[PDB]
Amino acid sequence: GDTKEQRILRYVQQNAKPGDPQSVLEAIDTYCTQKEWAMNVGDAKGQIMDAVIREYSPSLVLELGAYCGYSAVRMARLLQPGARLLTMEINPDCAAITQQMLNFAGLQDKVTILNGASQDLIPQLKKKYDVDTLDMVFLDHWKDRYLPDTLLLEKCGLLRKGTVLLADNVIVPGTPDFLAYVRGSSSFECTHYSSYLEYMKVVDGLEKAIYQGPSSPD
Ligand SMILES: Nc1ncnc2c1ncn2[C@@H]1O[C@H](CSCC[C@H](N)C(=O)O)[C@@H](O)[C@H]1O
Ligand SMILES: [K+]
Repeated sequence: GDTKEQRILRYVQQNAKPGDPQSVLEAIDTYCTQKEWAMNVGDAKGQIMDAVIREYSPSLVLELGAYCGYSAVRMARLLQPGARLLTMEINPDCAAITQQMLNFAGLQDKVTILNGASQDLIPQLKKKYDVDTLDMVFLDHWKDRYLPDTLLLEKCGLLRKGTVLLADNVIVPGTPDFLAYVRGSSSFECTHYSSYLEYMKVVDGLEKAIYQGPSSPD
């Protein structure tokens, strides 16, 4: 049958208002709530995401995992003129839906969808995409890659003192190794935010981990 993804875009195109990102977000959440797709209702985590963007005003954000574009719309709508969101998405069909979602929102010029695996694309950011360092990273892709890709971002020199990592679903289904690393490391200052998931009626969470610069070479 029809994929969740194509149905979410259909619902937006039929119910939301073009060039009104808030209406796009609300339509996605309304539809996903009706379908009882707990991991696709974004308003609770969105409150936390919005507060991060508003506080830190990042000029260059990297997102890992786009899906249908909800979080890309959520973040891009709060970015300044001339700021940039890069979003990495391994599934071309999801990249395609995300692109269409952004076009409907009117936010396509602020976002570049990078089609590929994070582990393959991250080492290309410096030279192929002319990145210095990222201001913010939103981790929302394959859970077992949160820690490896954080280490990869570090090694490739893409983090600076002050870079804000924000990781979703750190409790459900969980990213315990990622949490133990950033919480235990002097290179990250961490804050935890509770975020409810409907139907499962569980308190998931997001972790904010602000990079402090590398550990001493000695
Ligand atoms: N290694 C990887 N690199 C890039 N994208 C990946 C990946 N592993 C999984 N993904 C993608 O990560 C996504 C997770 S769902 C992302 C949800 C989205 N951030 C939102 O808030 O709506 C899926 O679309 C999946 O295809
Ligand atoms: K720490």
